[PDB]
Amino acid sequence: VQLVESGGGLVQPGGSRKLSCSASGFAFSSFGMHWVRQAPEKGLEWVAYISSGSGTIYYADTVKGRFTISRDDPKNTLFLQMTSLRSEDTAMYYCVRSIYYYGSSPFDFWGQGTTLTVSSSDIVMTQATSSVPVTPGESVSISCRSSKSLLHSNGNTYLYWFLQRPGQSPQLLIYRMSNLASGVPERFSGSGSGTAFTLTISRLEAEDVGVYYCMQHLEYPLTFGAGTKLEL
Amino acid sequence: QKFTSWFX
Amino acid sequence: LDELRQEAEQLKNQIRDARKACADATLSQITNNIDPVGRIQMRTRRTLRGHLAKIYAMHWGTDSRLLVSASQDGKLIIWDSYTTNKVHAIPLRSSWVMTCAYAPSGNYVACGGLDNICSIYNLKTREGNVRVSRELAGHTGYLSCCRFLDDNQIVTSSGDTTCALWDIETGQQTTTFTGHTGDVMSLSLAPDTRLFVSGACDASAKLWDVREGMCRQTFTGHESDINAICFFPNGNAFATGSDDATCRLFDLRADQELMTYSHDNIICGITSVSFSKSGRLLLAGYDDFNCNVWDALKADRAGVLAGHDNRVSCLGVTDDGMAVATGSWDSFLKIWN
Amino acid sequence: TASIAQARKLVEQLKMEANIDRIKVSKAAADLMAYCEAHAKEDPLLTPVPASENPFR
Amino acid sequence: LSAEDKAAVERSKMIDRNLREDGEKAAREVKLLLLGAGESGKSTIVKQMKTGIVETHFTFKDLHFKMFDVGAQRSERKKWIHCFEGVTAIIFCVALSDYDLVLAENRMHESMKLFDSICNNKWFTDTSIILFLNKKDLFEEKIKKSPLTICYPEYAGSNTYEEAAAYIQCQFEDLNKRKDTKEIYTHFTCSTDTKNVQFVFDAVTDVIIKNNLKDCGLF
Amino acid sequence: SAGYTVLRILPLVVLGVTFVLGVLGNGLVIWVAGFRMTRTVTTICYLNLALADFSFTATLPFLIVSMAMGEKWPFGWFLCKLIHIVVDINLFGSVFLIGFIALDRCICVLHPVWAQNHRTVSLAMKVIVGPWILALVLTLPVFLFLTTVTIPNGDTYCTFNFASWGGTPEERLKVAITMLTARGIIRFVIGFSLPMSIVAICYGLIAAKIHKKGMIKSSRPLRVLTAVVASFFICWFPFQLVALLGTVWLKEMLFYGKYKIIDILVNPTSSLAFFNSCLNPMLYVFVGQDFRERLIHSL
Ligand SMILES: CCCCCCCCCCCCCCCC(=O)O
Ligand SMILES: CCCCCCCCCCCCCCCC(=O)O
Repeated sequence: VQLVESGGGLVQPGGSRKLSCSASGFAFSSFGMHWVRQAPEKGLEWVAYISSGSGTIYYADTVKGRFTISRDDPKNTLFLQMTSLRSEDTAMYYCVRSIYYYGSSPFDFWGQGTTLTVSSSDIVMTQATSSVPVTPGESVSISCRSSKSLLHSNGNTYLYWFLQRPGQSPQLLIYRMSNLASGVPERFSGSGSGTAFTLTISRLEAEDVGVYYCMQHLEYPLTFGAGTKLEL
Repeated sequence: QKFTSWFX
Repeated sequence: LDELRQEAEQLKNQIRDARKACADATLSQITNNIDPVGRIQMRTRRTLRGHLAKIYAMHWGTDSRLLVSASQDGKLIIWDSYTTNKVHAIPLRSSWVMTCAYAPSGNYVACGGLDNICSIYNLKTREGNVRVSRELAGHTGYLSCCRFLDDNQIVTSSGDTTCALWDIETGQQTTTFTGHTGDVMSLSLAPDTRLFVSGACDASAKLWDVREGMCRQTFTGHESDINAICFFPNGNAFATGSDDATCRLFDLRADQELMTYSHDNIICGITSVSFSKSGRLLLAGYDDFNCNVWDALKADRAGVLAGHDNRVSCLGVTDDGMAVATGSWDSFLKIWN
Repeated sequence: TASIAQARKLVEQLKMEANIDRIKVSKAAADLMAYCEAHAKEDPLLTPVPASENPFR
Repeated sequence: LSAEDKAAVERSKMIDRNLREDGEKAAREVKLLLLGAGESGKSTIVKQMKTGIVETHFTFKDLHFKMFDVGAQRSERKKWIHCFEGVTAIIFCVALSDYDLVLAENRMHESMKLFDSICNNKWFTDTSIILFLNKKDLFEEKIKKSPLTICYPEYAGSNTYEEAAAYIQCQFEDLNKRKDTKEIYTHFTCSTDTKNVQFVFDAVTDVIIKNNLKDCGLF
Repeated sequence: SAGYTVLRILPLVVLGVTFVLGVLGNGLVIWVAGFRMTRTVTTICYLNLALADFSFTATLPFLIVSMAMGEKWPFGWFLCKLIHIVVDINLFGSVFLIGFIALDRCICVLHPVWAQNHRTVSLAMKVIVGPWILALVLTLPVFLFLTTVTIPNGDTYCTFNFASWGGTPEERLKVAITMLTARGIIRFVIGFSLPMSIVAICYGLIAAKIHKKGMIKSSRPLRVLTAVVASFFICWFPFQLVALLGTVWLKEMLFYGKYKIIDILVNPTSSLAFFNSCLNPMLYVFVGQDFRERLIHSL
């Protein structure tokens, strides 16, 4: 399973570009795909989403009309046609896969990203503490708060945790507020009530440092937190 | 000018 | 010479005299004072459509929400029973399936049939597709039932008159059970996963030990081929189902038949047998297109499920006892509550 | 002789079929009557469940 | 209702499109059940059409065929013969040279015991039977040195090839107790014939027309 | 006028019989061949023929009181337009789908391999709208021109008007003879002559094949074959002849009368043409044994 993107560079404003995301090592036709950008020294925010078989296509309100998502399932490539690039479009664009069934783990694999330079209501997730001083060995707890209750009527609480190591792509830690992803240790634990949540790490290591990102999946647009950085 | 409309 | 043959007959006379020595009072005599169950009226809550041929087996999950189903179209569909959603659709290398199993952890599904191979599938791959984990080859007869012990141990029944416990990682059968005379048709694991029963076409169900590989007990009450078998939730009893139009409950400790569930209006074979969570209601599928529920302590018909247009081939109650799934040859898989 | 192999392992099987311990059926019937009485409240099919606790509405 | 739930319905609505698409590809394939008592010429027929069930796929005049050989696994037939209820036709092969051979306990008599168990079966009340009477090139060995009275003591007839082979064909067709619902198609085979796949094509085309006419009420 | 009392009320007794047999005969087909039987190409064609006859039969109470009052329409402008849209579509949908059931049955028998390979349930629903689009195209005369008119006595009748299209009142009648001859030609050529040439050819090519191949072992093939082609003839040919003779002589009746028999027979022959709608379940759907087995286990 790997996603390597291409198409970044230095674009003059008002121009156009086509980012491509080439998928390898997994069933690309069964996975719905997202594009998540990351502005320089800022948090993540969602751009677009295309489903399996291109039946449901959603966009962010910032990029609606200008940006166009598409996929080619026989070629295992994912496209994001960008038109009329503004000065706020400079970001690292990530390619995220997500499958949707009962018990699935969406947002599980993120691509490495391409840097785009342009040469110039909604559920607000307020991840309050931006920086936490910690040393390895003891527990830490990252809090997240939402403007709306994410506990749906089916019993699911749609909170997704992400960890971005310095110089690396984000990886999924906890999906739907209490289920740890495949590959993460048992140190991470999640609890919440619907509007206020927490991510607890049992014993902190030098591997666990980075910026921890909160995310909701109750309704589109999927909004992220500002980020909680762990320093040592 | 009277044509009783025929069904068809 | 032939004195070994006649010794086997008085050995059967010693067993029959030992069964009659414990037979003091019937189960119908004890339960005259207990209250009769009212007429159980389960309605159809969900009809699961999408199969295009005869459904031959289903198995519930331990989460009591996900169920797999096997049909002759070559498809193994995993259903979300709460929302009628199809989670997976697994194409099979041979469409002649006769059994299917869901792993207790939820990671695996099995299937088998006229290809004589039990194929274990992996649902939790890092890729999004369901892959074939193993193919248990050596069983030389049509594979009638399969049941998961653990993620690495699965027991199977086949029409080569044998049962076999397999190690999945090595792909080799570690224990073969060769007591039966006819084609073994059904399995039922005990709740403590140490024993299992197996009914065959010689009208005999045998209680097996998984660790030792020895036949512990043998029950000889029926008149024809036992198609269905199911353990009581206690683990000390099991009910059978045959073409005698007769279900009957056996006991592993009294080592004999306790009660016979038969009606004179029924002249059709039993295809599937399942128990409730308490063991009070014994549910039995029939060739009369219905599923009759049986009050398992009083031998009276507590009700009937009549929403199928063909033979009710498979039947399963959830672990929390909420639902009863009924699959049949009319390509439908009905959820009852 | 292939017949004496089928005979001797069937006789050896019927010995362990005979030497098992057996309890009375009146104790075996009363234990199934005791299990059904204890877990009767936890049975959602023996009594109809309210629609709020039913996932299959 | 939820974003994830909506994408789960969209996954399920993409699955039943694939189940409906794969169900159309299976309905174009004519299913055939290939039977026969022992090695009565099953291996010669599958070469002419060119450890459990063995399926053979072949095409002839834009018609896809699926032929299942279930003689490779021996068990009670009563428990898996209902798996083949919707088959288009049954191909039953009988070696004509098996009238003199006796098995360990007559070998043509066991073919007649296998035939009436299949022709008069409750799962095959309407299924046509293409009866291949194989090995007619053992004319040169068997019927001259040994008459047909070995297996049919009721028969005197004639010791010619044509009237003895017509007697064996009639003795297999008299076992058909359902003369109004099913039809027995009989062809003779010498294991050097190229026209065996044509006789299966003419038989199924009659069955496809008859099955289409029963759906429209004309039969 | 001694025998004309029968010729007046005999349409009323036939339109009442096909009403009480239509909504029960076709509604039984929509019940079990739509919801209790699996979907086949044969069952889809029987379902769309049932909706073509059931939705027409629901408009028979409005027509049986308009025929009893002597073409006096007591209902409104909206029920004047909608019912005659629903009558024309579903009468054309009844005839065009009878010809589609016949082409299906002929491709299935005359070319058996193409049906197994290409005839499927997904292709069936896409070609079944062909008879329905051809109905909506041919019913555009009614949408545009069927408007309630009031004669001075105060009676309201549902006829056509073309003075809004011609402008001048003498040459508005030039348009009136124009499309009424265009209506009478498409009623006979497309509405009768084309599906009769489909029914007689395809059900004759079927009997040419099954007699050559020796598939007759009972009289049930040739009697259901001759029931379909005769019920499509003796119901529709009394109506489509007096409507063609009407179109041939339109000028003579409107401008100068002189042809009474054509008018007196339209109510009698149209009632026989509407009696085909209650016969289509009994001739196409009730004949098959698979349908009768599903009806007795559903009641
Ligand atoms: C204005 C045209 C009127 C006549 C319409 C005739 C319609 C065609 C009838 C024959 C259809 C089937 C032809 C043979 C098909 C085959 O067997 O390959
Ligand atoms: C000519 C006007 C009426 C036309 C009616 C429809 C004609 C259909 C023509 C094709 C019918 C046969 C289709 C299969 C042909 C083949 O593959 O042999």
